[PDB]
Amino acid sequence: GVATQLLAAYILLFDEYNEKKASAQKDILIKVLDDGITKLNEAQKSLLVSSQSF
Amino acid sequence: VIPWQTFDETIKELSRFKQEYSQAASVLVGDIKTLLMDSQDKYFEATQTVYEWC
Repeated sequence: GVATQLLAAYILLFDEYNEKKASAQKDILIKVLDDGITKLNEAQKSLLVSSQSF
Repeated sequence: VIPWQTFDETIKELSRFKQEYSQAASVLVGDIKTLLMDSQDKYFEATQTVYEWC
């Protein structure tokens, strides 16, 4: 839910090249992707342990 | 003239054979089924991880 709105904001605000919010945008993208990948990997491993439990 | 005691004791030993062997067998069969499902899960995880990298 957060990811899809952040990326839409990226497409909308950077249709063109604004140089001012260029540097902040890379930080935002790095932060959200480094969060989400960790989230997904932990969820998959938890689901695997839950599957093995039976 | 009807050795019914000996008859019954024979039946006891005969049944006791099959009791012991069913007892010994089904546990190990269940162990096999467990290992089969575990190897399946490991396989699924490994293949999934490879595919997601590729």
